[PDB]
Amino acid sequence: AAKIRRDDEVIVLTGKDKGKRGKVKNVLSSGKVIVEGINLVKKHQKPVPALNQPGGIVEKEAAIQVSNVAIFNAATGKADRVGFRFEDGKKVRFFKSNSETI
Amino acid sequence: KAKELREKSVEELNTELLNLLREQFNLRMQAASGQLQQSHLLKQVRRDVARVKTLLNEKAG
Amino acid sequence: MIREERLLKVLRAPHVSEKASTAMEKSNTIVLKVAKDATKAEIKAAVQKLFEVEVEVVNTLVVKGKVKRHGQRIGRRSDWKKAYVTLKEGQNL
Amino acid sequence: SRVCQVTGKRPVTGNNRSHALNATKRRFLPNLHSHRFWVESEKRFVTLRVSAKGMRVIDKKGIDTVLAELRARGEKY
Amino acid sequence: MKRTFQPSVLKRNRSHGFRARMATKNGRQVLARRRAKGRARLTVSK
RNA sequence: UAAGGUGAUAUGAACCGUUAUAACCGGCGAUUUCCGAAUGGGGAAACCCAGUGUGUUUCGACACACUAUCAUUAACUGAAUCCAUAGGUUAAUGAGGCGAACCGGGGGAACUGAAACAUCUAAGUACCCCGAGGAAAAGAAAUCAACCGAGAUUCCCCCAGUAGCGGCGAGCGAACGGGGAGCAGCCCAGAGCCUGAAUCAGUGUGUGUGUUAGUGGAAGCGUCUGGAAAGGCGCGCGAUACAGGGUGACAGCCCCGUACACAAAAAUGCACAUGCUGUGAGCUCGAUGAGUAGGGCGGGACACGUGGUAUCCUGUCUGAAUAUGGGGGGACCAUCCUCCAAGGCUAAAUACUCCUGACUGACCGAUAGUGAACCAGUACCGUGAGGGAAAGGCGAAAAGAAC
RNA sequence: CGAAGGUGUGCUGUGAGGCAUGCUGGAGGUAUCAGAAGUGCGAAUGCUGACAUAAGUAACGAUAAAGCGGGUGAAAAGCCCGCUCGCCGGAAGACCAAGGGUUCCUGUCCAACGUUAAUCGGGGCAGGGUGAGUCGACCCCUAAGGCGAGGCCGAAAGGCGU
Ligand SMILES: [Mg+2]
Ligand SMILES: [Mg+2]
Ligand SMILES: [Mg+2]
Ligand SMILES: [Mg+2]
Ligand SMILES: [Mg+2]
Ligand SMILES: [Mg+2]
Ligand SMILES: [Mg+2]
Ligand SMILES: [Mg+2]
Ligand SMILES: [Mg+2]
Ligand SMILES: [Mg+2]
Ligand SMILES: [Mg+2]
Ligand SMILES: [Mg+2]
Ligand SMILES: [Mg+2]
Ligand SMILES: [Mg+2]
Ligand SMILES: [Mg+2]
Ligand SMILES: [Mg+2]
Ligand SMILES: [Mg+2]
Ligand SMILES: [Mg+2]
Ligand SMILES: [Mg+2]
Ligand SMILES: [Mg+2]
Ligand SMILES: [Mg+2]
Ligand SMILES: [Mg+2]
Ligand SMILES: [Mg+2]
Ligand SMILES: [Mg+2]
Ligand SMILES: [Mg+2]
Ligand SMILES: [Mg+2]
Ligand SMILES: [Mg+2]
Ligand SMILES: [Mg+2]
Ligand SMILES: [Mg+2]
Ligand SMILES: [Mg+2]
Ligand SMILES: [Mg+2]
Ligand SMILES: [Mg+2]
Ligand SMILES: [Mg+2]
Ligand SMILES: [Mg+2]
Ligand SMILES: [Mg+2]
Ligand SMILES: [Mg+2]
Ligand SMILES: [Mg+2]
Ligand SMILES: [Mg+2]
Ligand SMILES: [Mg+2]
Ligand SMILES: [Mg+2]
Ligand SMILES: [Mg+2]
Ligand SMILES: [Mg+2]
Ligand SMILES: [Mg+2]
Ligand SMILES: [Mg+2]
Ligand SMILES: [Mg+2]
Ligand SMILES: [Mg+2]
Ligand SMILES: [Mg+2]
Ligand SMILES: [Mg+2]
Ligand SMILES: [Mg+2]
Ligand SMILES: [Mg+2]
Ligand SMILES: [Mg+2]
Ligand SMILES: [Mg+2]
Ligand SMILES: [Mg+2]
Ligand SMILES: [Mg+2]
Ligand SMILES: [Mg+2]
Ligand SMILES: [Mg+2]
Ligand SMILES: [Mg+2]
Ligand SMILES: [Mg+2]
Ligand SMILES: [Mg+2]
Ligand SMILES: [Mg+2]
Ligand SMILES: [Mg+2]
Ligand SMILES: [Mg+2]
Repeated sequence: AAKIRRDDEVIVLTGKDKGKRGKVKNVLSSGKVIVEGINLVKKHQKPVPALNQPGGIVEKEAAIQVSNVAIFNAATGKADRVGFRFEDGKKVRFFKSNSETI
Repeated sequence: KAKELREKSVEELNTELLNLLREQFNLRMQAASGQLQQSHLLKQVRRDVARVKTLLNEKAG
Repeated sequence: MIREERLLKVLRAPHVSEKASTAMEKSNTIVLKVAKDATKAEIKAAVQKLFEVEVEVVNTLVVKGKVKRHGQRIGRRSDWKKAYVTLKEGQNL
Repeated sequence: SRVCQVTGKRPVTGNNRSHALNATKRRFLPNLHSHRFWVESEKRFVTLRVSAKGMRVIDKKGIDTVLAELRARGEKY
Repeated sequence: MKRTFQPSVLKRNRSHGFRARMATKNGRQVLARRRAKGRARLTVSK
């Protein structure tokens, strides 16, 4: 079971933008995550008529190590960790600092 | 869609096989003449023929 | 006679070309790309049926796959069979 | 292959020895002869390639005894 | 000047071909060695 | 088991899925072209050509099945030749081929050493050949010992480089006895008492106990330097978990794990319980392995090179006694002691690693370590057997440089 | 707040050596006292890789031979078109078997390959191209020779052969 999932809301632990928050956009098999407006890069982009018409520079999100983000509680307003238990037949996830299901 | 055809008669899906096969052919041609933008289709019929011929295979046996 | 399942396999595509175009609009011949093991008789049958035309004769030949490179790799395309299928008199398709 | 059908005696190996005791390899062959043996108790002759020693076995045991031993081992005659 | 290799496909096959090898206890040991080594092509037999 | 998926270089395109028929993991099934023992005949491997059925047809054709050889058994049939016999046909059953080492057997070198070389050595080694099993082989004394006794076979440590053998040279080299590992004994050569009674064995049954997917799995913050903190400084917490790995520099508490505790719809391993199916236990009296033991001649094996040479095997020619008997105790004789050959079977201690899992190293770190860290038995060389390389590192992230 | 490694400078011991520090490098290093070695290289006509020398030297593969005008092109002695000149003509022409296997045709490119340049190519890349009752194979039949059911023979493997 994966502790953090698509459409979770997380706080960055590590790197150029430590401390700031965002939504999970999609989750890579390398064990990385795209997080909306977090690990922004400036890709130089060549022109090509059929797909991505113009040249130009781009900002886009770069994958970030999933170990470097934490489910964000929004009750303490702080990072947290995730356990696993059964709420009546179905495995669920709970914060540990404040043992409520998510 | 295995259960949807597990029950139907030997002859019933013996006729199902042939019009699957016919569609496969028609796809093949339109694909070959750049008149198929839905590539995924011809993969699906292939897997349908597969699971017909299996169902034939258990009943007959 | 040939079972139809077989017939649905033996035709694989139409084959375009300068030569195929011309053959069509000169000696009323359609140029197909067919199953490697399909006899002339099976082709004639399969066309007559699956396109509802009438076939005078089919000719066949075997095309050899060209050898290629893909960056210091040696490759080889597959051999494939090419049918010239002359229809009867006045059909078109 | 030079094998006695009665006893089993086949060729064996060993050494020539000179006065100076030089040794060269050699074979000792059996004393085989093809021989028609009369079997009273089925009114015919049977031919076995057999060694002089195997003939002394046939004299003693009697051909009927010996051809039972041959059938056991499944060696044809 | 005439050289030592004068090719002939028929002779290549009757001599060094797959079935030639398979016809003798010694030839079968050649293919057994070549499989054991890992060779990609046992015999000459295109 | 799950919120993500459609194997890699390798994007992209079309789609599939998000509370369960998406993908993925394991159990049991299905499908499985052609060549290859190759097996219908042939053949220059991956191809050429058939015969017989049974079914189907649009009368052009079609689909499927079967058809090798040998061995054994059965039926049917059957020459010279009267009965027969050889032969012929059909069926059933089995075999064939491959594979790393270990094991038993059929053959069996030379270089070399002897400071030359022939006896001797190297060596019953290399190599070729046949057969086998998870191990094989060996095995319940015609064995030793010394007048006291021991008690099947196998393996280890000693005895001992001793006693001997030896162109007495070079070299070869025991045993008796002792200490251990492991331990087990039975059956036929035959008739009555007499049974489904010993328990080896086959097939179902439950129950345990493994195996093949899996589930849960503790506890950290601030602040300095820095591109980035896991590092420094400060103050806390977990520990049956500080094995290990990953994360933008070195993390018990970020992630994956680890200690520990849980799990199987289905298949299967081993052990008890066990019906049943073949199976024979016990007791009495008898019997007890002949071209064999021994011998002559030629060789071989014994540590033992024919020697004063016992013992073993036999190519060749011979040939007993048979329990009032026979073999051995290292020429041979006598006395004494010990055993019972010429019929079988037997577990454990012992040998090995093609392969599967786990874990380990005062082993290597790209001229090293496998020939091969990389699409390597490849490229290349050779008619062929066969020979046989070179070649690892952008960055934390492609942000791989728009204009 | 900069490890190993590289490259300088300074100091220091009788020697193999040691210590300090600038620059480069960007994550490892190991006091002391013990322990173990794949423990020290200039030579082996040593082994592998790299780079010199001769030297911008020999040579550019038949002494059948070229000259000019136009074209295209960044560039033309060599490519395309034209005119002339030359050479082979029982071949230096044409068609085949064997052997090779896409070298064939069109488009496109000039890095490497072509003993020079190259717009050209048997070179790179992509696309096209091989149509049979009568031609050949396959097929029927045999030669030398090969395999060979039973068979005969041989320690095994095998050898002969109906
Ligand atoms: Mg025609
Ligand atoms: Mg043709
Ligand atoms: Mg000798
Ligand atoms: Mg399911
Ligand atoms: Mg066949
Ligand atoms: Mg065959
Ligand atoms: Mg034939
Ligand atoms: Mg018979
Ligand atoms: Mg076998
Ligand atoms: Mg052996
Ligand atoms: Mg010698
Ligand atoms: Mg010598
Ligand atoms: Mg010497
Ligand atoms: Mg041996
Ligand atoms: Mg055993
Ligand atoms: Mg035994
Ligand atoms: Mg006593
Ligand atoms: Mg878990
Ligand atoms: Mg945990
Ligand atoms: Mg800072
Ligand atoms: Mg810190
Ligand atoms: Mg770093
Ligand atoms: Mg006895
Ligand atoms: Mg004797
Ligand atoms: Mg004697
Ligand atoms: Mg003797
Ligand atoms: Mg002596
Ligand atoms: Mg004696
Ligand atoms: Mg004796
Ligand atoms: Mg004595
Ligand atoms: Mg004996
Ligand atoms: Mg083991
Ligand atoms: Mg292993
Ligand atoms: Mg290196
Ligand atoms: Mg290497
Ligand atoms: Mg070659
Ligand atoms: Mg620096
Ligand atoms: Mg170091
Ligand atoms: Mg140290
Ligand atoms: Mg030291
Ligand atoms: Mg050294
Ligand atoms: Mg050096
Ligand atoms: Mg020196
Ligand atoms: Mg020199
Ligand atoms: Mg000069
Ligand atoms: Mg000069
Ligand atoms: Mg010159
Ligand atoms: Mg010149
Ligand atoms: Mg020239
Ligand atoms: Mg010009
Ligand atoms: Mg010129
Ligand atoms: Mg050709
Ligand atoms: Mg090419
Ligand atoms: Mg050309
Ligand atoms: Mg071109
Ligand atoms: Mg240029
Ligand atoms: Mg050039
Ligand atoms: Mg070309
Ligand atoms: Mg002949
Ligand atoms: Mg034979
Ligand atoms: Mg012979
Ligand atoms: Mg023959």
